Amino acid sequence: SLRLPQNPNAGLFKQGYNSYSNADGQIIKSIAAIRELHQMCLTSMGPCGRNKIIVNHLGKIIITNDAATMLRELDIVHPAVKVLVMATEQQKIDMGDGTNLVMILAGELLNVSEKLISMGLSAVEIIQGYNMARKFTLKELDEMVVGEITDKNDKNELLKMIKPVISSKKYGSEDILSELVSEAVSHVLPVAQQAGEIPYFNVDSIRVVKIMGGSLSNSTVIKGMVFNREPEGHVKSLSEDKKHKVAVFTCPLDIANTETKGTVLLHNAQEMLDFSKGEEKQIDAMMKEIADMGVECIVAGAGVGELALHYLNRYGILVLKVPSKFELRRLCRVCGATPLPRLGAPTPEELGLVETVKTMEIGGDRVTVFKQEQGEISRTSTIILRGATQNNLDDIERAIDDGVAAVKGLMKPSGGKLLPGAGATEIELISRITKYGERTPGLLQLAIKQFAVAFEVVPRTLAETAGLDVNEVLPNLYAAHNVTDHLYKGVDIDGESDEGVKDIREENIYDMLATKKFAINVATEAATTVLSIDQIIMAKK
Amino acid sequence: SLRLPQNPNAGLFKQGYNSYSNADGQIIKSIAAIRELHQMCLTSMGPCGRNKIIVNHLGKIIITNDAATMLRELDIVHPAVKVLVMATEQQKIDMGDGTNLVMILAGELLNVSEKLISMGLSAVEIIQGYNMARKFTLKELDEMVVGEITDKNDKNELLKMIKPVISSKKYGSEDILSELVSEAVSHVLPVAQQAGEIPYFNVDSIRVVKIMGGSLSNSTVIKGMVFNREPEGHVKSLSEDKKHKVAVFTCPLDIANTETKGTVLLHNAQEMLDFSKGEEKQIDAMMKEIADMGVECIVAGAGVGELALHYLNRYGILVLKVPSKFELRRLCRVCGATPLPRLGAPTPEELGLVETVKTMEIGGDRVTVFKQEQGEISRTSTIILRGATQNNLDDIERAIDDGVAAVKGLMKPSGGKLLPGAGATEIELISRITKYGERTPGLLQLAIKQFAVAFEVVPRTLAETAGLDVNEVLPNLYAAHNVTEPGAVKTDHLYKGVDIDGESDEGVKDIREENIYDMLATKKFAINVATEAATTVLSIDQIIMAKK
Amino acid sequence: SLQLLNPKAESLRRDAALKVNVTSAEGLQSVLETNLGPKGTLKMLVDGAGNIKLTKDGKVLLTEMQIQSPTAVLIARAAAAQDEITGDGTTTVVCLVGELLRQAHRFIQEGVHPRIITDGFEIARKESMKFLDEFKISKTNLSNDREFLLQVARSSLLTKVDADLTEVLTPIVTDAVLSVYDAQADNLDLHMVEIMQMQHLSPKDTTFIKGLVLDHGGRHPDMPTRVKNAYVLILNVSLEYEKTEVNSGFFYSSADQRDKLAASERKFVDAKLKKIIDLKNEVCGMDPDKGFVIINQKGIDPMSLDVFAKHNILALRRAKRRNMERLQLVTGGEAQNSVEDLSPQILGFSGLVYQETIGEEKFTYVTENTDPKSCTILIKGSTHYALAQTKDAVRDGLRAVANVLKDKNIIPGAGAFYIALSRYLRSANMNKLGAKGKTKTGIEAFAEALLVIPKTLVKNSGFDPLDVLAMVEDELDDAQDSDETRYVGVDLNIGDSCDPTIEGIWDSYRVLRNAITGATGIASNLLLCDELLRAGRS
Repeated sequence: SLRLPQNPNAGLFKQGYNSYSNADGQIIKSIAAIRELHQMCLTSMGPCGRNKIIVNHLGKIIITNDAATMLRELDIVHPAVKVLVMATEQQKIDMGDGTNLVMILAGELLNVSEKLISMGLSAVEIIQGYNMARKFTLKELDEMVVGEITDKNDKNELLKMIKPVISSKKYGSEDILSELVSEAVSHVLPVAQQAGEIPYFNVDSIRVVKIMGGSLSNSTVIKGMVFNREPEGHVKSLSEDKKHKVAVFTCPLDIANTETKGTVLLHNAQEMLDFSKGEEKQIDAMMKEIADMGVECIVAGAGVGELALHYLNRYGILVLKVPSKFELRRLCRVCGATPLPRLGAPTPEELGLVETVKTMEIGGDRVTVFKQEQGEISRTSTIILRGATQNNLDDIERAIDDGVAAVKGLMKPSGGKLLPGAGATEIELISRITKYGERTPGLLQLAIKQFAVAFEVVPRTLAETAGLDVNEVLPNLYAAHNVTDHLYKGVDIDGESDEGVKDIREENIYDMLATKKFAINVATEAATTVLSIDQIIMAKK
Repeated sequence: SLRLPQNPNAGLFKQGYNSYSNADGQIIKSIAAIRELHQMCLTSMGPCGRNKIIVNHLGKIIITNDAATMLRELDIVHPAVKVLVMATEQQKIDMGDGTNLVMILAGELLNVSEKLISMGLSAVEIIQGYNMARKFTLKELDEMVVGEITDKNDKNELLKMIKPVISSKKYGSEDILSELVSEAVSHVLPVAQQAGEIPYFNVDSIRVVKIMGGSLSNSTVIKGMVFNREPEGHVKSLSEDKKHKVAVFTCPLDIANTETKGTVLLHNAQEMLDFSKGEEKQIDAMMKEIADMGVECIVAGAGVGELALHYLNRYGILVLKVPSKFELRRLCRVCGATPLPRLGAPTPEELGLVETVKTMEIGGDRVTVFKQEQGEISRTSTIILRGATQNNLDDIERAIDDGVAAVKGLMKPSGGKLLPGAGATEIELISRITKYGERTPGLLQLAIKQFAVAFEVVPRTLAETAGLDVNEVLPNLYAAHNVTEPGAVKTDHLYKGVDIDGESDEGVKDIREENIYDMLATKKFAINVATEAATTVLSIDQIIMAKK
Repeated sequence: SLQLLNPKAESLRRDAALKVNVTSAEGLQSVLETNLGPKGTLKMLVDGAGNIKLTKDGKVLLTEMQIQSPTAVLIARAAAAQDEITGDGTTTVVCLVGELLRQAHRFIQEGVHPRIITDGFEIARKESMKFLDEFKISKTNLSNDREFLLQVARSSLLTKVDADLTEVLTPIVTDAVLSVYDAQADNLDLHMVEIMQMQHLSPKDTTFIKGLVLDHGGRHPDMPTRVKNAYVLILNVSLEYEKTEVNSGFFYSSADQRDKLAASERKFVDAKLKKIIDLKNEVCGMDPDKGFVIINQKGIDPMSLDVFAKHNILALRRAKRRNMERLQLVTGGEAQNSVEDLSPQILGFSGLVYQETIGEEKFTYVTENTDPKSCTILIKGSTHYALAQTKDAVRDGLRAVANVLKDKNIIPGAGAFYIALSRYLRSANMNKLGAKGKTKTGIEAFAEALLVIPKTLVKNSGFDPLDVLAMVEDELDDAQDSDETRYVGVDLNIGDSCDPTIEGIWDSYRVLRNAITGATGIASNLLLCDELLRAGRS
């Protein structure tokens, strides 16, 4: 009676494998385990949300409130959390907006199922309850859209899309950060009377170059690109040359050599005297044809030899390394030229135009300014950030990346429209799901009623992070929808929130319709997986 | 595939517990485990047997060829071997003879059983084969007995009993060792012929005193007991003869002390002055009554005070110290005295008679001589054993005890019942059991015929230890038993036996002239214990051990 | 007596090794029995690296989890071989092996020798093969009806995911064959369909494509993404030389030869490109809406990308080895190695060619073919395991619909075949015996062991298997005297019987035939093994 039988299955599989199965654990137990990381995202939600410091094993600190970024750098042993982590990764890659909503909504769907499983409801009927409730949710989101807009052009129309997204992240800045993104979108879009057929837009058209020091209000918008390099050979001519042709060369500037390793073979000394002037006049012939075409700037991705840099300095031709290939195609879109691996001679059709180039220090380090005025740019821009700390500017870049991601999600489909924010949409979905359960009798009514309860976390998080009681302002919000003016009721964050009613159209806080549709589908499937896994199999280490 | 299931559900017992069953050749390993210690006792069998040295954990070395003594100091592991170990110890206690036979016979029954088990014989049928063959064996021993001891004591007849028993244990010289033991036996016999009294004998009566130095030829027989003691007051040769009157006191000689809180109480100086002279008059008054009875020697069982030893030297009374119990108990049997606890005058009827008390140097120390004389015979005589090494003194002491135990076999049964020696007893049983195996129909004849094959170890062991070829000598011995019995009576061919060295080729004619015989009472229990020892091993299908 | 040979050698003889074969098979079955049926459990495989895999198939479970017990290794290798040929039956074989041992182990304790037990298995198995021919129903595949293929393909998908994703994937796995057929040649290959792993839309939003889809995108921006008329030119030669076989070098006397020796390597590149450009304009010149596309198995020189960019030619490099055979079937072209021989006859044809940008990679889509001989299936998922879970569901669904065309006979499922073998193996009369009382012992153990399949299905649904099978025997008794042939199934919804033909549940011929034969040999050798020995040099 001292020692246990150890079970016969101990010899089966290995000792490193761990098993969690129905009645063996899990079953709202493991659901209580993710509540530690769920509470982490609850404090980071909204404009009052709290950022979180994460120190990776490498030592780099990333301070942001984005759930997709935080869960990426964290090493988590619990496997079912990765189901929620990978669910938030899709939100950032595809749509790029609503990563905090997916983690919070999927976490509450498992919390409301705690009462369902405790009542004896099998996980088979739970999956069918959320699937039928998710289809009814997506169908009711179209009738609630008052923000349908056919413009997607004027800068003031972006105040209902880009600005509400910026309101959540770095709430301390509103008109400063919104002007940087709105002006960058106006530059990358082509100027035309009517542009149809869904003009192409990508996240690579707007870039962020972070410079230490300076106030955020001092930031501006540059149509070109700002890279940190060392100019060589001469000072720029400013506007004396006006528009100058820029030739971007993929291959470096040097006498063309074979891929195989060669060497100089000299039989007699007669070729030794001509060997010095031979390499000088050989490369000079290709460099002379470039100056005849009026090319004031040459960009060679690879390293340029000193023999090629010698000739280009006297003619006043700029040389720029651009070691990275990814940023090489970005300068080509500014001037609108074609990258040429061959040397040859520049053709007029394949050369671009740049208004002016200057070298200045924004934060004390010399950078080259590609800004082009009056010129024609296609899908290129940049945003220069000025901040005292590096970690604060990290989330600002992600806030800009999330701002331009909404433009990509707005432009690519037919449209993203608008939805009332600040807890206005989540409360309206509660009355729709609640009444939907009473229409069809059956055992699924338990899963339908609990499906609408999980929607109460979003509007109260704004009140919880504002230092308000969720037992007063939130219950009074449902009475405001009694009955248009009843769909615009929302959560108020202010010292004036005692009334708990503020018109959303005043501040114009709106959310994308396509973002909420993609966030619910991922959050519902993520919570469905946790309930659909009966047995867990682990491994050693 | 990398690691075995390692016998699942084995946690039912402790990891130290192991299970061994007759299956998987473990019953063969048990028989093979017997052969490890069996060959140890094979070279020790017979008069040519070889003694063995065994060193215990304390460093004591006992050199003996006796199987019962060797297995005492050895640490036994295999459980079924302890069955064979404890079987030889019982034979030494009970009959004091035939110890090496039980060790060898019980080991050969398992060797022939290995072939019996291989043929498919069940453990039940094998046990029934030995039990039916042993009952026929015990009946044939009474039919083959020849001669008898008749009278209890004789000079010549005691050479046909003790001498062949002590020939195997420390052979050496024959007549030297036989005369020393045969002399001490005649003294402890009550004789009293024609009176019709029941004879009596004690195996602990004869005591062997080990004294280093000298030679075996210088040994003698002492009618009295010999101890190493130093007289306190004086030494006396007691040449004044007229024998002596001796008394034995199991209690010490001293003033009687209260068992609780003995204390000297003196109220005034008047009682203190007479306290010193008072204790002197107490011993004087008590020892005067003993000296008036003519008691020249007093045997004490504990420490005697100096005040009591003073008056004993005044009258010239010897002092003897007899520690423990058994040493003092056998002293009164010599002189025929009855101990009494009190210090008063002993009863004249309880006084013993010892003619002379001598103290001489034998092994370098003073020993006291209790030896008796022709008249006033005494009992429990001792034998002085002289030797160069102490190791030889230990086994010869046990060799004499083997001859003393042979005298006990002359009391309980009707007679001595001498059997043919030199292995002729076990050889004749081979031809009788062989005919008995054919008379029994069925499958039980396999164990009966092999039961007689186990008796072939006795002639092979005596021939192998003698430096002779067992292939030439053994078949030549069956020529006497292959001719059965002729048309005329008086057949002496039953006396053929195995010879040691010499001219070989059988020999020693008929053993009747050699005078070496065997005891029937010894062979009865030697076969029964050896059979039950091998039967117990074969009756155990599964063996379980602990901690190892 | 083994330790005498080696000190470190261990063994277990007779019942010592017999308890191992019964326990280890029962322990392995107890884990995998919960995965049998549409209501079965879902296992999550998590290794030391953090990878998550959700599958209900025993082939992936036994592969990722190493088995320490030697007894269960035979079951794992038997279930692995079952998945190779038939693509199905991993869980079925595991449940049969452990049941055949437990049923036979009960007779061993009664004094029955394992030799005659193995006799009853072979005699009863041969009788089941004869009943398999009468129980199976032949079908006519010449009509190529959709309704028959939808119900058979759905039955395999119900054992993988829920009914929502099943209805989406059911026409996909039904369309997995389509235009691929041969009447006379009988050759049917499922390796022509391509399994694409990408995260796009949702796992339930995936669709079937009638033409080949490649993962390589346009290397140059000027290459048109959408092409209305494209002629696929298969080129197996590498335009960019990786190395020269014979070691050689360039030794120039003067610097004027440096650009000339560099231009010497430009002639061999332009020599292969000269015949390619002439092939495009050979058909018709100055023809809009007609493009030209090249798919290369080896690498393509980035320097040569501008040569095709001026002519608006799409190029693809680093194609898979299995992609070359699929280009002949889909596009209708012919595989070509070098450019020395070209012609419009060997060029393929495609009605629609377009490319989509998903994430940082671009995928090539080809469709709208006249008589395509091959197709593909795009598997999309919302996470990492969604690609592995759906792939294991499709690959197990491919072999199911293939046996329908390979064998016109279809056997009803839902445990109807296992229950029918119960009543048939009870009394064999004088037909096949071979011994008196020796053979009938092994037959009774094999007959009652075939009932574990229908009982395991009910246990996963949360009902009583004894009450479900009780009404099954009552229906079979009245069906014999009513002169009506009925196939009684097992319904896991209301806990009652059903008809597999009406409910739409069927099983493959090769899956059930190899499961009975495969599980018989594994269980027989374990009953015939009385000793488990381990020896060797470390």
